[PDB]
Amino acid sequence: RVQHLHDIRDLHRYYSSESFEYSNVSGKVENYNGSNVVRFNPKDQNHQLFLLGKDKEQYKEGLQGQNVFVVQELIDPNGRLSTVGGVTKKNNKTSETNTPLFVNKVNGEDLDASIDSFLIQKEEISLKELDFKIRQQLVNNYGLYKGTSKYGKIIINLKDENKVEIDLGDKLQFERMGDVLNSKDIRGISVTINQI
Amino acid sequence: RVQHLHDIRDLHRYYSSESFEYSNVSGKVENYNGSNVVRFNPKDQNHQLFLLGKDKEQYKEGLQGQNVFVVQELIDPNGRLSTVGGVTKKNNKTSETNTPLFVNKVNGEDLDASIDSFLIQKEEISLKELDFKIRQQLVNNYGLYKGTSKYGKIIINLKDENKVEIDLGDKLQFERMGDVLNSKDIRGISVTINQI
Repeated sequence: RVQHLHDIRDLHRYYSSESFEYSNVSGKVENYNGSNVVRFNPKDQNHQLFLLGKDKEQYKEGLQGQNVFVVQELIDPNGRLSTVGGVTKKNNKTSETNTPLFVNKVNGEDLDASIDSFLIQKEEISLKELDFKIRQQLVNNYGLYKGTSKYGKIIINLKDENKVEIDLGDKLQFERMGDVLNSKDIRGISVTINQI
Repeated sequence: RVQHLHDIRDLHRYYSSESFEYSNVSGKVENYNGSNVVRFNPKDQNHQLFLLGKDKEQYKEGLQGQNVFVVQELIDPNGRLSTVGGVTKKNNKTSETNTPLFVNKVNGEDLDASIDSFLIQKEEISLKELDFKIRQQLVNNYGLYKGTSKYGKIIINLKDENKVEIDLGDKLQFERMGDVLNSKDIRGISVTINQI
């Protein structure tokens, strides 16, 4: 599994790929080359979930019915779908939350700036899901990872106390995907895409 | 009075100049070169208020004790301070409203993006006052109108229905100063300075 997706077409592929959600998942912590994993099967496919970030310590005893946001890294030689983090807690509570999204496309001297909205539907959300769904919104609605759009940052205002900065030029660091944010605490998101 | 400040040091002068607020001001609408004005004196200085935007219709019957945000356009030979718009409602209730302020500073390939807040203290606020205090905040803490910082935009999300876009490259258009915003409906502000 590759951390660093260089090439604009690889980024587009990854952040365009379909993602999934699954509720009430359980699994003991097996290992896999030091990397903690958890094997489960929602229906018709074995998954193995890598716990690398804050989630590694957090779920040292395994998963007892949590929510899991799944993005496909690869299919290993046994047919297991490898995904990393995305583990929110054991009963995210359907909460309609529209948080302001600003997208600013800087092309040389031209600044194209628009207002928008980001839809969260749960009490808390993994940084993996924010990162993925935001970028998927940007790729789909704003031409991210097409043409000269690739570099830039996603800044998130968390309760006016912390800035969560995400670099657009590469895939989100794997060890950050364990992070979990309170949905109601997200005051807003401002994206800026620095066109080459 | 001059609409267009082209040089960076004029823009710095204007948006660094001290502003003033006055409550309970009344005054009949007079005439001055085809412009509708209202003359008043809070204490020691005659003022000459210009109603050029939406506020020209709104206050056709003069001011009956409204609030007025004052920025000094100039002192004419008679000692009268000329100011433009900035008129909000009477009994503008005091009310804290911190609204997310994002500032992103693009310098070629570098993006310097930070989270901030913007302080409003009323149910209503003129665009003149948003524009002014936002820019004064950018002047004071983000080096606006000093280095190469001049161009770029302010983006205000208004109830998710309208984007109010302001160009940092010039002084705000005089006709927009009469505009009024509902403080609680401002979802956030995203500034992007394009260091060029």
